[PDB]
Amino acid sequence: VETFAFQAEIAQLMSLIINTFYSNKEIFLRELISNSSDALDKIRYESLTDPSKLDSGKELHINLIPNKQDRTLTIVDTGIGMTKADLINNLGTIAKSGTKAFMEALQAGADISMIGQFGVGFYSAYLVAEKVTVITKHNDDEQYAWESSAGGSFTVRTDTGEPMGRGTKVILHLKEDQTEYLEERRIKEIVKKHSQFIGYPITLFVE
Ligand SMILES: Cc1nnc(Cl)c2ccccc12
Repeated sequence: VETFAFQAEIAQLMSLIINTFYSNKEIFLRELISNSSDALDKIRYESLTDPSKLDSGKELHINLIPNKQDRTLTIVDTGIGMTKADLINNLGTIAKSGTKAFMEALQAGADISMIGQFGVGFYSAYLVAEKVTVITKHNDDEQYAWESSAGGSFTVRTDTGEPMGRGTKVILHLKEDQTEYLEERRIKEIVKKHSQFIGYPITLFVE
């Protein structure tokens, strides 16, 4: 298990997300689904020139999995996945410019729901989750588990668990007062409202 520090701007963005009073928390789901959709667009496009890129899985879909016992809501996709370099450096590096712009916009009237317009919507997961675990597998790399309870640090380890073939699972360990996002009717309401026109089948699992 390796422990890394988030870059200062990213740590600041996560603190803001965690500390700002903002009741419209549901937007986190639209943001994660949109991220899944972009990851699925990526593998689908690369597979046009290299069909073997789908040898790790032909299905392209998004599954939403609530688990009341564990208090988690998991967003699963069979998209392109993330390499170790993406997890420890590249994604955070790219999010720096969007972070600065977003934070500037916030001081100038914008609100949290616009986070996705700045390409840093993944961090909105912290509106609802006290901890986020990400299991991911990219064709060119091993399966990894990234995890963070914010606080300026995250971990990365090679994952020994059930192999996923290819894709990403975002496991949201929900805050005590955010369990409504485990309810079937609440999830459906949010997906219908914000994610109506996504081009991959989204399956809402039940318990
Ligand atoms: C920026 C970003 N987007 N999506 C996912 Cl699943 C991430 C996981 C770890 C770190 C950054 C992420």
